[PDB]
Amino acid sequence: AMAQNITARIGEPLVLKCKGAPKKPPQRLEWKLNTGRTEAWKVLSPQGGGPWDSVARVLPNGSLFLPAVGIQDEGIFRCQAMNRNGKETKSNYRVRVYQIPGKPEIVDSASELTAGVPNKVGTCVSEGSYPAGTLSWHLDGKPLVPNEKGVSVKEQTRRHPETGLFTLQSELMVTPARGGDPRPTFSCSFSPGLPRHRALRTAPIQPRVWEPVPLEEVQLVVEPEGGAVAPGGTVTLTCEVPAQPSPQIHWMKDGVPLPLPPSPVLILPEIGPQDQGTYSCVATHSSHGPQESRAVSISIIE
Amino acid sequence: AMAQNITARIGEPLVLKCKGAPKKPPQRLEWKLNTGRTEAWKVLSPQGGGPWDSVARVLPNGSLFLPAVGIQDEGIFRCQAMNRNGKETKSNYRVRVYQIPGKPEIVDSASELTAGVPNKVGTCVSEGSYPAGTLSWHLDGKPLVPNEKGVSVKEQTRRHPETGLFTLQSELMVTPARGGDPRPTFSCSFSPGLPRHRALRTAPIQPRVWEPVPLEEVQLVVEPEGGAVAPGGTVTLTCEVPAQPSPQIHWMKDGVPLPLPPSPVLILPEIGPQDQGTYSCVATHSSHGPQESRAVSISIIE
Amino acid sequence: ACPLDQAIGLLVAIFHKYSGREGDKHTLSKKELKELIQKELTIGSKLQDAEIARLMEDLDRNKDQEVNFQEYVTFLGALALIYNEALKG
Amino acid sequence: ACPLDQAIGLLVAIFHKYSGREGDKHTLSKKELKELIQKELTIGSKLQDAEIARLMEDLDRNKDQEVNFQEYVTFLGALALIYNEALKG
Ligand SMILES: [Ca+2]
Ligand SMILES: [Ca+2]
Ligand SMILES: [Ca+2]
Ligand SMILES: [Ca+2]
Ligand SMILES: [Cl-]
Ligand SMILES: [Cl-]
Ligand SMILES: [Cl-]
Ligand SMILES: [Cl-]
Ligand SMILES: [Cl-]
Ligand SMILES: [Cl-]
Ligand SMILES: [Cl-]
Ligand SMILES: [Cl-]
Ligand SMILES: [Cl-]
Ligand SMILES: [Cl-]
Ligand SMILES: [Zn+2]
Ligand SMILES: [Zn+2]
Ligand SMILES: [Zn+2]
Ligand SMILES: [Zn+2]
Ligand SMILES: [Zn+2]
Ligand SMILES: [Zn+2]
Ligand SMILES: [Zn+2]
Ligand SMILES: [Zn+2]
Ligand SMILES: [Zn+2]
Ligand SMILES: [Zn+2]
Ligand SMILES: [Zn+2]
Ligand SMILES: [Zn+2]
Ligand SMILES: [Zn+2]
Ligand SMILES: [Zn+2]
Repeated sequence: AMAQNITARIGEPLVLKCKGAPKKPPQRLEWKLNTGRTEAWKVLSPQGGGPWDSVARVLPNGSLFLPAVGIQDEGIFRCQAMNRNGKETKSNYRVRVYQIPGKPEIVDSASELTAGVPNKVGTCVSEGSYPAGTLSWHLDGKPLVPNEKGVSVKEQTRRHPETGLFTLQSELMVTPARGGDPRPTFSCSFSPGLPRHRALRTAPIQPRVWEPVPLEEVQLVVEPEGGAVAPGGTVTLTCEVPAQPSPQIHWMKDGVPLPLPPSPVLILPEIGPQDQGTYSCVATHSSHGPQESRAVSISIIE
Repeated sequence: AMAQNITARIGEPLVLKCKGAPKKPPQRLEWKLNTGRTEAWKVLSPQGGGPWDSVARVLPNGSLFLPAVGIQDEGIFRCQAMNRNGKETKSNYRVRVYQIPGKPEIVDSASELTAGVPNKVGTCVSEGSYPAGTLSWHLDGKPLVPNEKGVSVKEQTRRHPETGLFTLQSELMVTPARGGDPRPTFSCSFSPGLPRHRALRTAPIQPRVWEPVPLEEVQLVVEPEGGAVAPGGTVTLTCEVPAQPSPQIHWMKDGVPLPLPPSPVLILPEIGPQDQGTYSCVATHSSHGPQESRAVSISIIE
Repeated sequence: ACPLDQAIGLLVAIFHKYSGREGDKHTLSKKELKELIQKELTIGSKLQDAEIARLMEDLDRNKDQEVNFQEYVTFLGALALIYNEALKG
Repeated sequence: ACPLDQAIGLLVAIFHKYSGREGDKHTLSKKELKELIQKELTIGSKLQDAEIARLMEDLDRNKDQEVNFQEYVTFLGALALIYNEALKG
């Protein structure tokens, strides 16, 4: 367009040329601007000690000088100049500013993820940006897209009135599928909205994925683990009901309750071929249907 | 002593008994105190709406009640009471207060330590304590004493005027000895100055110790690494001078310079028994004495 | 498919198989660790009770009588090179 | 003295022996890692060039073509169990 887009870094000097203006007096040029400070079209006098002389000053060559540009300096800057020949020359600038935040961080990141359930992997944080910008995630070296799979992100943006800069937060939530990557690798990046800029990337994190064994209401454990023992000796059957303080445990052999009193443990010493068969325990309870543990096969080897 | 030491938690209610005082009116008791608020001995009237009625109030039974004790409430509290019989009874309290900080943290901790030189292991931080308290370190499950070995600690204490609470920092510096623990384990603990209290301990950290190979001014590398090769083939001698941009490298066999031009590399193809011997390279330099690399023995196997 | 993923998934499963038997479900007691070593690791078959006790003591660095995943990982790291020498000759 | 301390000290030394040859002195390039595997590890003797390339690709999780100490540790962790099965039979 006619207006030239200017992109300046906050806190840095900026010079705007008044094109087609004589280097030395006499000059016939005038600056008109409209920024966040003025909230209106104002003429900027070339004389020293003006209302804005601490923020913007006209240079001897007609160029406009801002020693330390700020967010409030965003707006339109126009110079109208007559050459000495002399034809009217116009300069139209649209000034936008920016600040790059420090390297983003991942805070409160999880060392271990639990498969099958939502986990907060961590929260990416970015402080001191203008404009806001955006945070995104990477998984195993590739962009991680949200709301697919069981991957969700909670984002928020906060502006500091004290400086006008932004604080960004991105909380990553994943539900690891069973049989998946035992060590997923995540990283976070900040993408400036201005200017066009290479992303600022965090160091990667590599949480581990733990896959919990399916929890049975009635848990049976047999030593030895296999359920096979040489002739003689002993096999101990222990079974437990985690949700009950005083479980009543009745032992069964091949689907039939054994002629025994309730007991959490059943030891089978001096194992003979007659002692072979499928074993399990049944937890009974008042006002509730009984529950059975997993069935264990007990045999003998030669 | 006569004065009973009272220890109360900041922000918590406190009741001070006026011993030997009638439960019901008429009572003849008087509270006199001198705290950080008063900076003087003041009588505390039992009537409601007194100058301190928002901080301390006399109860119907004569006991003194402070709904939320503060640091400024530290001082001396005295009650003088006449029983109905009635003999004068005195109660003398010395009140000190405290606050327990949150769990201490180790911030900016090193993943890898370099043996032979000072390393900042990390900085232990404690926020929100009264009185200050102290930070100490543990190494491999045992107390780590400072300024022994090459272990040093930089400590500082800062008071927040906004609340009177303290921030503590302890920066641990160690110089791992070569041949030492490849994975030292550190932790930090906060010990309250008041009251007598179990220490607040951080999670441990286990940095690794890397032992840098001694860096030679002139570095010689031979492929194969051993310096022994079957009949025929090739052995390549490469040597480098890290501190010089354009090193002049002269090759030597058994302490005698070879009739060759300067070259960073020396390849010995078709190795025969005549090619066996001690090899090294010499980096010469103007205005400096020459430097020699390590000597490599080259042989042949059958 | 990936042999790496399977081995790593296994070492995580093995850790929790024993760590979840008593006390803290994510740390190994002396009892839990000894069962792990004797039942899952080759190096544990030849070791005697005194040797296993000495080994477990050197695995517990902060001396809380527990072995966490970190202390367990470095154990496997050492084991990898120890096994590596044995597979030479 | 402690066989654990020696093995762990060794794996740290081995990592830096190869990682400090080119580029970042504390990460393994494809070139550095391949030399490490072929010269120090038993598992690398039988592997062909295509197999080593595939292996190195699965060790580099963030795909920066480098292998850091962490990526290297989990490698040894897997190796420990892989070697462990081989030492059974
Ligand atoms: Ca446990
Ligand atoms: Ca431990
Ligand atoms: Ca490198
Ligand atoms: Ca990598
Ligand atoms: Cl994956
Ligand atoms: Cl993944
Ligand atoms: Cl019954
Ligand atoms: Cl030690
Ligand atoms: Cl140590
Ligand atoms: Cl010469
Ligand atoms: Cl765990
Ligand atoms: Cl098994
Ligand atoms: Cl490193
Ligand atoms: Cl070697
Ligand atoms: Zn703010
Ligand atoms: Zn993955
Ligand atoms: Zn830039
Ligand atoms: Zn029954
Ligand atoms: Zn403060
Ligand atoms: Zn140590
Ligand atoms: Zn307490
Ligand atoms: Zn020469
Ligand atoms: Zn693979
Ligand atoms: Zn766990
Ligand atoms: Zn197993
Ligand atoms: Zn040991
Ligand atoms: Zn390193
Ligand atoms: Zn080696």
